[PDB]
Amino acid sequence: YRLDDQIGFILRQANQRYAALFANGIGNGLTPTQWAALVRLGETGPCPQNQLGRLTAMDAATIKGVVERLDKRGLIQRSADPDDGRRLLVSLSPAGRAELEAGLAAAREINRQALAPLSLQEQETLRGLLARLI
Amino acid sequence: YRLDDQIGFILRQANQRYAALFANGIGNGLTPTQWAALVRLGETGPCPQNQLGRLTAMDAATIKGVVERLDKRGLIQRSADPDDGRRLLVSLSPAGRAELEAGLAAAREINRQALAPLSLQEQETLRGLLARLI
Repeated sequence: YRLDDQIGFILRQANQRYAALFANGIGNGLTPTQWAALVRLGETGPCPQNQLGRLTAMDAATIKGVVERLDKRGLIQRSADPDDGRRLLVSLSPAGRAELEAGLAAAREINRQALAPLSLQEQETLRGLLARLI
Repeated sequence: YRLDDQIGFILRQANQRYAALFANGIGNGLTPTQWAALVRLGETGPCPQNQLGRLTAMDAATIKGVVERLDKRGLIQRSADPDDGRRLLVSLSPAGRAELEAGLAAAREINRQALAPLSLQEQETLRGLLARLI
């Protein structure tokens, strides 16, 4: 039992390295999860907050605060669920849409650097193996 | 640009799953990093707190944090660095050494469950591929 063979320690370190490349590379001052929620709201259009959470592996409490921090920046809009007036839908602002487009190149670059230690073949193997551990 | 393809999203989810298996499986109420620090002090013996951090990918404030919580549970002992009396060394308690032993089985089991979706050869491939993304 050595620590450096434990897959949890390894996962954390890969996670920490990614966090470092992302903070260095993204250019818009957003966190990884802030970006994930922004990206996802661009895919979905108007979406319940907790559902947005469940599509980005985020808690109600976690997504709550990501969306609020995204709000403080003017990047989201809220509006009544048309099928349930007790309910809110979260959507990308025009500025939040422009932020997404302005961030694509850098997010692509952060992702390419994360995988850089690996050949394009190896990247595919890793993504497949790691997808099964999600 | 689909989110589910981004290695950052994938890493976070693999990490959250590991966290869930670990909380379910450890049996002694320690976090992954608390456990990592504990395991590492078993390997190193008396060791400076900041060096302990640099051996477990934890910065000064982070390593400070888990050592204090480890101390609250009676699992560590502090003593003066014999080559530098300004300095402290951190070491396992008898109780902390017992905790490590009592925890080995479950940490092994958490680790095997984490990797369970993969064949024993696929694990080796993944461990190798991931090592290089650390």
